[PDB]
Amino acid sequence: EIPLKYGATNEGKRQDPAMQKFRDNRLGAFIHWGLYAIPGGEWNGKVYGGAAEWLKSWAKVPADEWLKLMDQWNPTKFDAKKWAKMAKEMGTKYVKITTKHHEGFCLWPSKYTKYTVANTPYKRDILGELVKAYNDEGIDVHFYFSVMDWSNPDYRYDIKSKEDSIAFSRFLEFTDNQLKELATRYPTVKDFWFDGTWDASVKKNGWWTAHAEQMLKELVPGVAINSRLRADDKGKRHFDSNGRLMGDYESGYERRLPDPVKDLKVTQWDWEACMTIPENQWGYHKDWSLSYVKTPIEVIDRIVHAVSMGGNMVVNFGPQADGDFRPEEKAMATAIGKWMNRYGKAVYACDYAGFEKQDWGYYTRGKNDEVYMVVFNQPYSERLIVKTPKGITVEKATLLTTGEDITVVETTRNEYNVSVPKKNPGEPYVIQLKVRAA
Ligand SMILES: COc1ccc([C@H]2[C@H](O)[C@H](O)[C@H](C)N2C)cc1
Repeated sequence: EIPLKYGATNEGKRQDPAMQKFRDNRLGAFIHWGLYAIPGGEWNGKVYGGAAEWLKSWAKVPADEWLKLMDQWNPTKFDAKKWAKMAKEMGTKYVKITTKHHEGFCLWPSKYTKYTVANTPYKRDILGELVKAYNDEGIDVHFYFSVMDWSNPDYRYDIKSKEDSIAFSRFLEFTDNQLKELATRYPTVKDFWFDGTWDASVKKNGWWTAHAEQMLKELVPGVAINSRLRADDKGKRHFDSNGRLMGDYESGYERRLPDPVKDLKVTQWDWEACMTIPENQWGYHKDWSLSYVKTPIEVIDRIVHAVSMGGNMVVNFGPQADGDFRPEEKAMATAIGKWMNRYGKAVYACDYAGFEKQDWGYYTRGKNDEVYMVVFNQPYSERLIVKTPKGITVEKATLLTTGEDITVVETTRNEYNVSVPKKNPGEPYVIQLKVRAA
């Protein structure tokens, strides 16, 4: 036991209604929208293959020159009602929005910097319009926020001097001011998801990370705060020096997921994964031929995978400079939405089922002990193997869409074959099991 002032304080999962809502939501969208949408991965005739939102770094653009992109910020097709409708039709229950990425441009009219939507031709408070539009559709809003800020020259990557320590304190005060502004201007915010907290400077200032968490919780009753924010007294991130989770949920799975057989430890805490559609583009990149682009089924598979292991999934979108979405993202959202409309009872408010993993897909568990079999890989044998835990029996199987009864045959002591449906559903599909415990 290492004594710590800025280590974990939550033991186990929060169970207040606000955390239950965060969890039950299950499926979210991410919006990465910032000045990077304008060049879209390309600078002075060179298309950089790295993540578009990091182009300032790939092309070594000075801050002042990068931020001049504000003079081109005029997303005339932006319509916050349409964005919220796209999200609603996709079946997302929440949206995480980049309020400020590393570049330092604010999507709200901050009074603490001039690098904001207010000082662009478009002028309008994008963040505020989205908050209202999403909330009107019954969709929760979470705020992404980059502590690392390339526009503020008081930022430091490490503290090598008295002068660095003083500048960095001032940077942290600046940061607090913007955070307070976000929390008070948009009081329906449900979560703050921090990024840009990996540098030695932040790791040396764990206390500030604890403070930011407490400060926002005081301002916003029930707000969630991601693990990525947090560093303890020693500079240990996400989990403290005693191995305890800091913040309200674990937030490292990014472009990867826990192993359904080997990583069952994740079921012990809330957690949230985020993913990109291409391999590694968050902001709008104009050229998606450069890497593998996931299909809707691949995305759905990840969504179900996360829920099957007690986690949320958040699918990223990188809106165009003009304020519309690219055709690939419209198609994706529509395809996810159609699936979720049919099969979402197995996703929303579901969780880990406690069954041994089978090859046909995933199990999820509903609030009233429903066990859903979500089938992604159809056996030529036409039999879906179900091995139940000790004391559990399967009493019925039903095809979710139609209510048709599905034959269940006991094959051994703890195992059944659940038949595939008489007609191949032609897409990943759900069989709902009624189970009984001794
Ligand atoms: C490996 O270092 C990284 C990778 C991704 C990021 C950023 C991406 O730009 C995106 O916002 C992702 C969610 N974030 C962690 C930051 C540092």
